[PDB]
Amino acid sequence: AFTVTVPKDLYVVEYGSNMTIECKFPVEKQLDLAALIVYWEMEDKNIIQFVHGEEDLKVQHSSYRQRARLLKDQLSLGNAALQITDVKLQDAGVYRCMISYGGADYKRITVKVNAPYAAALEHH
Amino acid sequence: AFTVTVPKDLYVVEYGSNMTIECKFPVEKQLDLAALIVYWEMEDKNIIQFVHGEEDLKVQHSSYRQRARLLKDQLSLGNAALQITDVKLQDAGVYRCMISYGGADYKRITVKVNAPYAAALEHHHH
Ligand SMILES: Cc1c(COc2cc(F)c(CNCC(=O)CC(=O)O)cc2F)cccc1-c1ccc2c(c1)OCCO2
Repeated sequence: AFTVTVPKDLYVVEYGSNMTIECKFPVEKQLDLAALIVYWEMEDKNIIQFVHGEEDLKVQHSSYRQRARLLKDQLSLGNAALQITDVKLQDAGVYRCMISYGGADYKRITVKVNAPYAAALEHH
Repeated sequence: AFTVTVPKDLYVVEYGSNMTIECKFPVEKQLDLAALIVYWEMEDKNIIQFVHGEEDLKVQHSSYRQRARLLKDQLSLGNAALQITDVKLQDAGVYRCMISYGGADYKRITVKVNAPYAAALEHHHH
């Protein structure tokens, strides 16, 4: 039974830091990239994807442009980690790691962002 | 490119009625049942999980037990139709239809429930 697992379902990160949220899927024999789909979203915003071939930036939500990447060569180890650079207050929320590979599953991850007064005030 | 489509992304239904909400996906003449996964959820509650040509409980959420079914006769037309019988106020919200069939895609559908005072009052107090 194909299952996606997340080692942590809660991250608490500092405004302005970099964040890597881990997401794991089973890979027994050699990874068959042509059969794999990885999709990340947060509250219906397309963050990143890898669809058999590769990544399609055309559908990426503007709030994640040039800040989000998938570590591509960790996919052969069953690792679908999302890296977000320069965390913003709008990055707080519930993320979903959706994977298709000889089955389909997803997991949720909650992200909390701590931020100083100056940053919070501008977002106010 | 594999695409799921919703003819309607908004349903307005009466409390106590039956509702069928639909996602369409492309089927080229013949459905390969072994390849298809259909998953319906509302607010992280599992409603339907169709895998290997059969519906799969007991991952189904208790709120939807015996009230939710996938109309399997529609699948060969590429229609993933969720029927919910005896609609309740707690059925209002955002539904998602997640489909793997070669490719994978998902769509959202918003459901609003109208209800008379007596039904809302019970929902209000519990
Ligand atoms: C729904 C799903 C995805 C969705 O992947 C994507 C979702 C997107 F919106 C997009 C972006 N829009 C699609 C696109 O670029 C062109 C187009 O319009 O077709 C890309 C995805 F890969 C990727 C991987 C697995 C599953 C999935 C499918 C069925 C499931 C399930 C997960 O888990 C629970 C069981 O059922």
